[PDB]
Amino acid sequence: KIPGYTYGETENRAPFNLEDLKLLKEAVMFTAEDEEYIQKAGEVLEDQVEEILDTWYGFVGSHPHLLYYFTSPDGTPNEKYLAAVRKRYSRWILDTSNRSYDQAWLDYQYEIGLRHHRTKKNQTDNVESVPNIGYRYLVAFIYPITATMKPFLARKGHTPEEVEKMYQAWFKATTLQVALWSYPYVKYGDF
Amino acid sequence: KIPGYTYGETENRAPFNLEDLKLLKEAVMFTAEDEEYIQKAGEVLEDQVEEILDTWYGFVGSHPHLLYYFTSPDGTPNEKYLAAVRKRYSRWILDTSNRSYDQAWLDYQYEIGLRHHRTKKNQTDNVESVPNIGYRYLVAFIYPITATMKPFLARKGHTPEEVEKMYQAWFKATTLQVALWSYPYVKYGDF
Ligand code: HEM
Ligand code: HEM
Ligand SMILES: [C-]#N
Ligand SMILES: [C-]#N
Repeated sequence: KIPGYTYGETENRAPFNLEDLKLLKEAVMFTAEDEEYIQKAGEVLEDQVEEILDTWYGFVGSHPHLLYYFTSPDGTPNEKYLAAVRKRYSRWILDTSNRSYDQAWLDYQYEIGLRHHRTKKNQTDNVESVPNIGYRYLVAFIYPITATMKPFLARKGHTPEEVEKMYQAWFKATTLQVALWSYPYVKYGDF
Repeated sequence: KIPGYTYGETENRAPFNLEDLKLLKEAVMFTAEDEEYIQKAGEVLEDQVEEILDTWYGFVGSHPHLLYYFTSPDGTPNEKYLAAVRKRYSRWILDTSNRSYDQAWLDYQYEIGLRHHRTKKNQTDNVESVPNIGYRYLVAFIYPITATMKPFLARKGHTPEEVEKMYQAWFKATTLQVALWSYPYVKYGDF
């Protein structure tokens, strides 16, 4: 249903395993409590995805140096690229909320990292665009991901403490993912 | 003074400049509005630093794979190392809140990244310890840094809205810094 989306059918095994993941979850203070609240976050976000996507890509589109990563050689946004990625980002919202964080999840996290990185960027959609997303901005984007989700998490009449727990779970899960996605960017042996 | 603390006295110019910083601030949604609240955060945190340090190093100390980065080759924690770093971390709380984010600030950011990385780790305190802090944990630590600061930000009686603004400012500034500290870890040209 979703072009380019290959969760559970990636070509590579991730260079990290469930033991690595356990230790990283501990570093981001992610526990069974957050598994519960990330699932609840999904329930709240699921029917708000179109507005989330508009808010997220609105932010990206608001800064030329960010929109840059979706541009054709002529400096204009590649609309085919944007539209195809948007469908996979929509799915990532659900995957973050609903998937077991097992080896298949890890294998896809590695894949997503490879796709932001020069290793695989522009291959999934067969587009001509910029070769690499500078790592500085991947880390940076942990923040706007959280700031984007925050208002939507409060829109279904949950208690502010329930919202805070969903927001913190999202923050933890996003940090965890970007940590994993960093692998292809990091000098070998330094990850 | 503070042994090893060389803010404004670094040997190298950072590989990033104020134009890089402007673009990265935009990526973390940091504006003039956050400058106000990061300064306020400093006013709130300053006389609570001992408790903050105890909480932070309490978290690190409670996980063998994190405390690991302060250990001597025989696996035992190096208490001299811990104590010396603690003094510099205490200063970093104030610098984040009080310094102009100019080229001197950027130069020290580069230096802090080099000190977590194998490039300079263990040199400042002339200790023998683990050669490198795996980058996965630098990213991960954005979360617990923010989680550690949050309760302290509310202890001076500011409104929930002001506390939230201080917290969000701290989150942005932490993410911004970790993005810069990634430089020595990232494959050359991919940052
Ligand atoms: C917290 C940080 C980020 C998150 C959570 C995120 C999320 C995602 C997701 C879910 C996908 C689709 C993955 C798939 O193929 O299944 C994707 C791809 C993509 N993202 Fe991001 N992203 C982040 C950082 C960034 C940044 C900084 C940029 C720069 C504008 C960016 C631009 C893109 C582009 C251009 C693609 C397509 C890559 C390709 O050619 O395959 N992303 N992102
Ligand atoms: C958001 C992430 C982090 C922040 C804000 C932070 C903060 C700091 C600060 C302010 C310093 C002193 C810098 C100076 O010399 O002036 C430092 C050094 C140090 N930190 Fe971190 N840190 C982070 C990640 C980590 C992680 C994941 C570890 C692993 C336990 C760690 C362990 C250490 C060690 C061992 C040093 C001494 C390095 C050296 O030999 O010079 N830090 N950190
Ligand atoms: C990424 N969007
Ligand atoms: C780092 N402490």
